[PDB]
Amino acid sequence: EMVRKCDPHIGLLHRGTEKLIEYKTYLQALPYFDRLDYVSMMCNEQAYSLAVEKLLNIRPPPRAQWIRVLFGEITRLLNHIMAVTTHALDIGAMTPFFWMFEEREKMFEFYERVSGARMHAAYVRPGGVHQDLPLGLMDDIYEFSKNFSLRIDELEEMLTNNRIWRNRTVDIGIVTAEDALNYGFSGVMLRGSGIQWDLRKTQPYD
Amino acid sequence: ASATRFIQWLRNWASGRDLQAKLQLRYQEISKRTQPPPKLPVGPSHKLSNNYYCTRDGRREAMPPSIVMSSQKKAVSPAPPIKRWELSQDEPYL
Amino acid sequence: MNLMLALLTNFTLATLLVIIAFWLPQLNVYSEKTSPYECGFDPMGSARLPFSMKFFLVAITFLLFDLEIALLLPLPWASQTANLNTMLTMALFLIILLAVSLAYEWTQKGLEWTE
Amino acid sequence: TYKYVNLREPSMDMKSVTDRAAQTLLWTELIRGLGMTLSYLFREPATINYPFEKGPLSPRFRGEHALRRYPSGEERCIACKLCEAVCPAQAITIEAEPRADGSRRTTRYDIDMTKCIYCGFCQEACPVDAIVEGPNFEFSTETHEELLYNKEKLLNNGDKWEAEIAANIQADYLYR
Amino acid sequence: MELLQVLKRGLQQVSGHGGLRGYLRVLFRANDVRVGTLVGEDKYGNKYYEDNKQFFGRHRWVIYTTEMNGKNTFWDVDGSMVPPEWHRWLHCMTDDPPTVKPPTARKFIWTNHKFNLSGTPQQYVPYSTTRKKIQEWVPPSTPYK
Amino acid sequence: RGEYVVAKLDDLINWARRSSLWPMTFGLACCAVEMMHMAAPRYDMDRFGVVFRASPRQSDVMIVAGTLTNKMAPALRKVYDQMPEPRYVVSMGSCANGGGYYHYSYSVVRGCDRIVPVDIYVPGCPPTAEALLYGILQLQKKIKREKRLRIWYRR
Amino acid sequence: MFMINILMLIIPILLAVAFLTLVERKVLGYMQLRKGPNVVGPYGLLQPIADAIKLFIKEPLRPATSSASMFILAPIMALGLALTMWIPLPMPYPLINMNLGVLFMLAMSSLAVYSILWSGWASNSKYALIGALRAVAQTISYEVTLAIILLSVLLMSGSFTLSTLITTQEQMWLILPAWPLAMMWFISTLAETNRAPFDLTEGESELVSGFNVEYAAGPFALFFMAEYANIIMMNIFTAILFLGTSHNPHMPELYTINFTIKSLLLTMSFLWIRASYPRFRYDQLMHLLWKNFLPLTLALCMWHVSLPILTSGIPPQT
Amino acid sequence: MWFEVLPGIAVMGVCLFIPGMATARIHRFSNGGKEKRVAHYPYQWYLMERDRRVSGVNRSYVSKGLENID
Ligand SMILES: CCCCCCCCCCCCCCCCCC(=O)OC[C@H](COP(=O)([O-])OCC[N+](C)(C)C)OC(=O)CCCCCCCCCCCCCCCCC
Ligand SMILES: CCCCCCCCCCCCCCCCCC(=O)OC[C@H](COP(=O)(O)OCCN)OC(=O)CCCCCCCCCCCCCCCCC
Ligand SMILES: CCCCCCCCCCCCO[C@@H]1O[C@H](CO)[C@@H](O[C@H]2O[C@H](CO)[C@@H](O)[C@H](O)[C@H]2O)[C@H](O)[C@H]1O
Ligand SMILES: CCCCCCCCCCCCO[C@@H]1O[C@H](CO)[C@@H](O[C@H]2O[C@H](CO)[C@@H](O)[C@H](O)[C@H]2O)[C@H](O)[C@H]1O
Ligand code: SF4
Ligand code: SF4
Ligand code: SF4
Repeated sequence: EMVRKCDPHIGLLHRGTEKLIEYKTYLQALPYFDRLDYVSMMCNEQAYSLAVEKLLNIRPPPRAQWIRVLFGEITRLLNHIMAVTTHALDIGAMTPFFWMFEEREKMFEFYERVSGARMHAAYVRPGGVHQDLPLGLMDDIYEFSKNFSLRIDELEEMLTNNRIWRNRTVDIGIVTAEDALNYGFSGVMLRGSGIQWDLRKTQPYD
Repeated sequence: ASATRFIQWLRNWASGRDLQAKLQLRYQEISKRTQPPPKLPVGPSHKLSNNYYCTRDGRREAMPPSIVMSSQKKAVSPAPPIKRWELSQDEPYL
Repeated sequence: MNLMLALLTNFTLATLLVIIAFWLPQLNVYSEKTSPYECGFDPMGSARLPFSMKFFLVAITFLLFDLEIALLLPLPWASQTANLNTMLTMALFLIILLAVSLAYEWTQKGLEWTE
Repeated sequence: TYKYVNLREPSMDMKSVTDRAAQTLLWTELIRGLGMTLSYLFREPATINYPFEKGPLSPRFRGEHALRRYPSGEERCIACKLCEAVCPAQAITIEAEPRADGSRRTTRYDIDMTKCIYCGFCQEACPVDAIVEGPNFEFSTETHEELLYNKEKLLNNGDKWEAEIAANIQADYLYR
Repeated sequence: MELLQVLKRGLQQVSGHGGLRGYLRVLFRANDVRVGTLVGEDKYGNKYYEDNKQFFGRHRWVIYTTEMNGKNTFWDVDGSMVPPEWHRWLHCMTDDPPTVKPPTARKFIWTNHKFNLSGTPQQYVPYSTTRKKIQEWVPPSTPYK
Repeated sequence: RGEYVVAKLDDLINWARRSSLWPMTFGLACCAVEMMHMAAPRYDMDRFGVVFRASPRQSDVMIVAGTLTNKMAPALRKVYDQMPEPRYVVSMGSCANGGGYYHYSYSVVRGCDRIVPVDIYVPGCPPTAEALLYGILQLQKKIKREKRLRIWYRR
Repeated sequence: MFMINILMLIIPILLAVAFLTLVERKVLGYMQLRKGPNVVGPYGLLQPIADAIKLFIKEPLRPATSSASMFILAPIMALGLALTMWIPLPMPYPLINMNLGVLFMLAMSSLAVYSILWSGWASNSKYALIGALRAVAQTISYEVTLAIILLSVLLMSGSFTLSTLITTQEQMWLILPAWPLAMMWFISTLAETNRAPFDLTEGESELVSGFNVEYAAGPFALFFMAEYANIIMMNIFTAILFLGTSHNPHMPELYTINFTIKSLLLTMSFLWIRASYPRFRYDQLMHLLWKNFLPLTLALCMWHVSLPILTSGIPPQT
Repeated sequence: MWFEVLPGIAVMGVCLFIPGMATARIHRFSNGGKEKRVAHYPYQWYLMERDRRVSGVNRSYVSKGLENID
């Protein structure tokens, strides 16, 4: 069971998204970005929107910029719940997935209430957002956010100091700060190795 | 919300938390599903005068790239070196 | 008799369940259905190729340790002896030598798998 | 600002060392984890009783398509083809001609529901609120051909769902 | 004692459904024996209930009629049997049931709701809605050549 | 009466098969995320008797949850062939239904029904978790209608 | 009248196994903030019946590359040996009263491993082979420690007879004077039953289905019935060993009720543990037993030889 | 609610209670109302075999008391 070589064969989900975009207007191409990292839908929309707004030389209004950050961080919660719980599910710990996907389901409601879609909102667009927040939505996001840290605590009670969890993750897949940079890593894959880098801090947007 | 007192005590004790203050099931603190109509504001370009489009046209201010060198003194870096980050005063160590 | 009857009944019950399982359902056999499974793509090489054992030394040590318990399992009976001074000394002696052999294999890195 | 997630030094006083020995031998932190799942056993489950209960939705929900009418019963669609032009999936196919009374109306209006990405661009583009995505999401079919909607199907959807669709548009049209 | 009060509520559910026969019918039809306030009934016999002490998502529900549009739905129920007027309320798109806020009437709106007809003789079959585009020359019916 | 007996035996096997549907742990793209939300507590597909199992040998249903590309097509057909019968295919989402947003791509199969037979087509991009559950309950009612023994009796 | 007694043992075993599958799915479900089976029969009570009928009318497959005879033999061995484990169990009277009942159970547990090894090998597929060789490692990990843990306990009982353990524990549960061994015994039974966090020979998230990946329909069901029967049987064994129920010869059914409650709760603990922890790595399981339990088990074995002799409390041979 | 898991536990409990109750009652039925004689050692088997001869009906569990000594 020693791994002597990993040879990842990909393209089993290659759908020529980049060639297809050449046949779309800039609006028509926006929904293709929901379906890239299809766990971080609105973050992908934002990256594409900022690129088009830059070539257009226009600026989105301040309220749209605040909505984009608000839903970017809600999306980051969506992604990290999927990242952590499915990671734990693969390692054998199946129960955090269920507790936390109920939270994910409540955040899908926020997506659906601003856009009409639980996942592929197509909500963030070059110029701002498609529609304004429906009345009463910020109250409900506050109720969700009020209780969420306790949910993270339960997740940490299950994993963080669990010796079985630590045996499966401690000193596993060590990557050095130098290799991570040269291999093109980013995000947590850099910061886990001590590199102090975050585009929200160093190259902020919105 | 409908748990008996002893059951609330049992699960409070087992988890080490007061679970009744932050239930994960939503009850009546959520917004009503019917709301009054909105009246949304307009943008800065909603004016009847002093509003010529040619003075607020971002696309027509975009310019072709400046050619710095083409094939037709102190050293510099692309920008100043990045300032070192400071430790959090909220909670420096987890 | 009771014992042989009990074993025969259990293994006959299991056999009947297999007979029903094979003869009751409707079958449709073709080549692709019965091909070996490997997550959708055909296997590369036979499953009969050698499979390296990285815990081979622990496996041999298991044989020696598994015979020690044959020597120890009589201890409840040996404790009924009148000569308890000898019996207690030899019982402790045997277990200590088992512990010494374990400590030797541990300190010599015999319990680490080959990488 | 940054913080360290895992850069702490355990203390070496005899009490702390024994506290850790008891943790290692008595499995105290594993027992603690059992407590959490026990607390969940006695929590009410989050499951709803589908199909007798339904997950909550909002007026903006994008579901099955429908072609709408004016109060008189005339079709709203005047074959402008804006929905067809904007459709990211090229799911819409339209033909049109002067109607027998001269009206500008479609003779073909198809939506390939297996091409459609349920994005709602068509209803944003429509200048007369003719094509909408209604609130229905329970219309799975046994055959592929049943999902190739033509104008008759889409008009029947509008007549079937207009009571809900009109109320949903009433709730949200001031955000549009 | 609370454990006694719990048992009292469980027995109130048998009477709240009109007895053991009514209690068993709902247990085997809907796998739920809760008792709610009857919000209303629609022309097909579906009954709509609410209990605002239940958590969001379980505070509204329908007990489907046993017969709709000539079909026996005692055991076969599906979400497509809810008509549009109650569909909005059941899915919490609105707070008002059609009893209180009835939908705007139109002469072209279906008077009779229909559920999912896939798999049946009433299923939709696609076809081209346009007339033939090229007209072919028809030869004469007389001999002359 | 023979007819009465085979009619009741059809009900038993039909009931057993629809009450115990085990989908293969098989997901392809975004639609698999909504499939994950059907297993999550709000819908709890397990409560209908619907349990994921990794091995095709122990699966009754293939939920094609996402785009099928040309490179993936032979693998999907392989694991379908390796399911013992009776077996069912649920096509989930526009991509699986007919290509969807990628219908015109050089690398995408325009509908998984070019590769495998499909029992139920769940529309959407993605279908909500509830819409997929409606599709599974629709599959159950299809299985309930099966008349294998009744037809065998009249052969 | 003995044949009737045999049937009144194995028919209930299989029924209890079927409804343990329902109980596990409900217990896991509620621990996971959901319900689990509650549609097929009231409170899901017909769900095990549906699954059983489903599997036995499903098409069974013989893989093209498999060794036919061994492929069939292994599931038959699995269930046959699983039922054989129950015959010496005193509840309170064994079906078969054996002088060396404990040794019989050890031997039959070792033989049941070969139903994993041969099924995996006979499948002639890579995931099946990997699963089977994980069973070799698992057996090497726990077997030596498991036998010596029993020996230390039996030095207080005085015999290898299962019914003597009832007599031994008439005043007090053996869990008191031997809770360190109970701790290590309980973990060893999880490894012995291939149960989480030691569910390695199947290891779904790693090996798809491991040793039984090529098995379908009724042959697969035999493996499922075997494992779940062993889970119940090993917790009955744990109850007899450490939580001895008092036996009144004139009211033998009071013993059965008390003993059945204890065995159920111990079985519920297995499900609870499955809901709580991640999976071990199978080399980390081997290091757990050899580097932690075995040094402690050897030391405690020395202690439990000496303690009766030094306290003048050696048990009777008979 | 969690108490809806109880019905399946009770069914499991009743099934697991049956083998113990059945074995105990079949032993009494087959041994003249008493516990089945346990013979772990040759002496116990010897006495049981002697009881078979003494019974006069070839059953080791048919007891003979003072009424059999004149
Ligand atoms: C713990 C153990 C649990 C065991 C559970 C046991 C299941 C209990 C429920 C049994 C229901 C009755 C069986 C019906 C299922 C048959 C599978 C099927 O769907 O076939 C469809 C087939 C359909 O065949 P067909 O002719 O319509 O078409 C198939 C052919 N092509 C592909 C061309 C179309 O039905 C049959 O062929 C025969 C049906 C007969 C039903 C009576 C079964 C008699 C059983 C004797 C079988 C002989 C072998 C002996 C087995 C042991 C006997 C018990
Ligand atoms: C008068 C003189 C008396 C002399 C005698 C005195 C003897 C008593 C004092 C001795 C110490 C008593 C405790 C001994 C119990 C065994 C302890 C043990 O083995 O734990 C260590 C083991 C390894 O832990 P780890 O941190 O990974 O590694 C250590 C560093 N190498 O840790 C583990 O085992 C981890 C196990 C992981 C799997 C756990 C899954 C289940 C957990 C919940 C079980 C709860 C226990 C319930 C027991 C029920 C009993 C019926
Ligand atoms: C690697 C090699 C390791 C070898 C380790 C050998 C360790 C042996 C330690 C000594 C074990 C026996 O220790 C010895 O036991 C006997 C009886 O059991 C005790 O003897 C005591 O009880 C016996 C009867 O039970 C009496 O006859 C005797 O009068 C009394 O003193 C001794 O007082 C004690 O010293
Ligand atoms: C009488 C029976 C009871 C007495 C105990 C008998 C068993 C004794 C076991 C071996 C004791 C000494 O031998 C052993 O040497 C190795 C050195 O590689 C040490 O092992 C070292 O590396 C291994 C693997 O990382 C770990 O156990 C540990 O992190 C470290 O100590 C052990 O800590 C030490 O225990
Ligand atoms: S919802 Fe989007 S993809 Fe579907 S028809 Fe309308 S514009 Fe086209
Ligand atoms: S945009 Fe509206 S009016 Fe124009 S063709 Fe489409 S449906 Fe008709
Ligand atoms: S149908 Fe839509 S949601 Fe599903 S995989 Fe395709 S693009 Fe993603």
